[PDB]
Amino acid sequence: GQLYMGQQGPVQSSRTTFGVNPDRQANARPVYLAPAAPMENT
Amino acid sequence: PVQSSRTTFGVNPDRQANARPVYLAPAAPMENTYTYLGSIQFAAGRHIFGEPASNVLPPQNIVPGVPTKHGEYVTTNTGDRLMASSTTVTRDVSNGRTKVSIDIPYYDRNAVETLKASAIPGAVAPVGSFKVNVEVLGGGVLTGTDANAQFALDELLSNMLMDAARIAQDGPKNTARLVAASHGVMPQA
Amino acid sequence: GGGVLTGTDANAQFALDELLSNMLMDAARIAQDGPKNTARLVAASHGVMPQA
Amino acid sequence: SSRTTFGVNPDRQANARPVYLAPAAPMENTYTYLGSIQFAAGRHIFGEPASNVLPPQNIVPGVPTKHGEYVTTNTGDRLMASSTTVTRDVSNGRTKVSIDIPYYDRNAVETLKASAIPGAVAPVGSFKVNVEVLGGGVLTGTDANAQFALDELLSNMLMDAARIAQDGPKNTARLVAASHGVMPQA
Amino acid sequence: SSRTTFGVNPDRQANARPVYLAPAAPMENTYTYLGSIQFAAGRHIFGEPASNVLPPQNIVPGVPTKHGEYVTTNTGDRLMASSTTVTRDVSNGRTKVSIDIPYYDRNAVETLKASAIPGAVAPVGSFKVNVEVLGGGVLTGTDANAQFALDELLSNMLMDAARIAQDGPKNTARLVAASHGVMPQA
Amino acid sequence: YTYLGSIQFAAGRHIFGEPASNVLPPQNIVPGVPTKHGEYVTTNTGDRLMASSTTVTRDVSNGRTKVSIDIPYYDRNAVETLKASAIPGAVAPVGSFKVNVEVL
Amino acid sequence: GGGVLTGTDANAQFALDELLSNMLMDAARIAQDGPKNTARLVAASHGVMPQA
Amino acid sequence: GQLYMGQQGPVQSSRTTFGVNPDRQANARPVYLAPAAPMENT
Repeated sequence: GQLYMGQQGPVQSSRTTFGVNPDRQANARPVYLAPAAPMENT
Repeated sequence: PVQSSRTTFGVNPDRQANARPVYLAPAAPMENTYTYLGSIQFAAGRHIFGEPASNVLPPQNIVPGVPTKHGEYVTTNTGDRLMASSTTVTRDVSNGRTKVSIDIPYYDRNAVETLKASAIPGAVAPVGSFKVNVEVLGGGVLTGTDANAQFALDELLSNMLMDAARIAQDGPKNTARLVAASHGVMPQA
Repeated sequence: GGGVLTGTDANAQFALDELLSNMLMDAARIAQDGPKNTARLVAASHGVMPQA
Repeated sequence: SSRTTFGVNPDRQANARPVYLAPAAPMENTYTYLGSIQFAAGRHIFGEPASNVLPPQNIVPGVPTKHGEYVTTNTGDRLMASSTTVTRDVSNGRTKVSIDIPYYDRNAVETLKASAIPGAVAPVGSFKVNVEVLGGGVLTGTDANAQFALDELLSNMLMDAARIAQDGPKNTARLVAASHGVMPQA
Repeated sequence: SSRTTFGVNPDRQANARPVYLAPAAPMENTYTYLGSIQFAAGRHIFGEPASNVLPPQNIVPGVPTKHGEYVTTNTGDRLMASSTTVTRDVSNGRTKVSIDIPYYDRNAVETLKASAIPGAVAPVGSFKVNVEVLGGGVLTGTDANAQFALDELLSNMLMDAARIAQDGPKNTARLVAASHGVMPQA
Repeated sequence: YTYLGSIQFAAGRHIFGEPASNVLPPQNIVPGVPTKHGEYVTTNTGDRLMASSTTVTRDVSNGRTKVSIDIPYYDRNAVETLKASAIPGAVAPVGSFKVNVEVL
Repeated sequence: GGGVLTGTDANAQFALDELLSNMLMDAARIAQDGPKNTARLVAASHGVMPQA
Repeated sequence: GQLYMGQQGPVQSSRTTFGVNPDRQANARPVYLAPAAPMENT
């Protein structure tokens, strides 16, 4: 890619996937279910 | 052939065409969500979020006075060792159905904080996003309905919107209600 | 609200809950935002944002 | 066709029985001990987990799976986030749990700390522990209640096997870098 | 040749460490439970061991071995003596303990008893449980004391793995004749 | 099963097995797991009988719930000839009786 | 109730009659078994037996 | 099949259909038909 100045000398900029953990947690979470639905506004 | 039927008085109605142009906001306010993000200091779990440019999102592709069936407001998110990333509010108005969607990205807090603590100059791209959709099916207005009446229908759908959002977020903040949802359980009560 | 990250603490999932609910509120406000003098929801054909 | 049998009847029951799958994996023993030694033994440095109990990664409630994983993230000073994994396989009456935890080079980590220089380090290797239960081959006569009894029988053999594996004085070498086994005299 | 290293040094310590070998194998948990159910579940009937602690069969004190076996004899009414075996393998930093106990056809056994006829019966099958510790790959810096610490770390992971394997209500199926795993809701 | 105890597990040349429990445990029903089909089963044993399972099946789907009960029976002539002759053979079931119940 | 065996006595067919009727009673009891606090028959989608 | 010990010596277990009469009686039995149907419970 593009070129910039690092302390070693002119150095090429680089884009890597190193060090990014995209692992996800399974959707296994019980959620609250309301005992009634309030439609007061409408 | 003699056939049986179930009768009520009336006639199948005459529906009005969906030819009514509607108002389009000149900017999208996101004050509630961004004040809360300031509250949690833009971090939760190993999701880290970006600071916006504005709490109110300007339009990106909406010329004024130009009819548009699809439009986007967008503001840029910046942060320490974060690659700038856009948060987006999308509005689709067509055929009597209006739909607003909000998409905000998040980054890997583990990567960001490892970079910060190690004083590494890398910038991190977003790992994912969270989205919220809202939809109003306002087609099929009856022919008799005039303009003033349609105003009333506007506010009626507005209040149904408010009720739907309240019913969605309803519940104690002590218990799980939205993210990583698997199934719903009504309390013993 | 799917796809939370692996290190998301059980406690932090509540914070994420509230974040999503605030996005909900903002979305409904953006949906109905506008003067009540002018058409905004039903029989919608297209959007027209005003010049001034 | 119905047949009278003389002698042993070896008819086995088909391995078609759903089994309970824990909603999370507790790793309390190992992580409390890791806290005990301050996450460092010799040149091995370990990361701090996000939780002592690991949530499911690819398991959904109510959906049968034959392979499932619980996972958390170890973070650390001058360390790159590395996941700790607990894998469970259930198939054909054989159920197997494996645990994998990674480690890092303490010399690199403390050399960076002491040099005050921007580097960070990735894992160097891992330690793994497997546990396996061969529960296939249940005979025809066995009903559900009896199968529960067999469940507990196997779990007790599991406990015996783990104790026999870790058995021995802590004065003396017993697991890592093992070459061969030797029994003492008297 | 001596070299200065930048970054991670992955040199591993050769797996050339003798490990303690128990003079006998305690199987107390499984045999007490077998006494609890009177050595019979469903159509599976088990034999009574000679001892709860199994003596070595092919292990001699002071002689290094990479494979060793403890064994006792199950005897029973109308049953042919059948050995119960506990096998331990130590090689290349990997140590593995396996337990094998045989069972018999209860229908044949009780049909003989009830018929008062001379027959006796041999085993029909067995149940097996394996436990495995992959302790190879110790880094260069690790000294003996640190290796003891790693010994205990692995043993704690062993305990965690056995608990995660047997985890669950005894109301419900969890090991034998397993088809797949299912997680409950809420 | 109380009635089977009444007739002493025999009628005609049908002979039945004694159950393990009057109440049948579940065989393939994990708790908290939605199941559209499930089975309770207990084992039947008897003198010179090959152990055989009696089964209660429940199917819940699309608003229709259906319970079926299946109990097996053996050839009393074979069983009693073996008993009287002191032969150690065990007999497999010759047939079964079934009762279905259904709610739409 | 088909397929009775050949040596089934005329008298024993009555005993079989009563056996089947008792299976009937057990089947209906298993069909409606459950607390009346909770849903059990109509609009049924699936079964969920409780943990405790 | 499997092997066991009989008084003759070690003997192979065997499973045979010998001595099992599965003949069935025809469904030719008139049954009682109630003169009315009581729906009292419902």
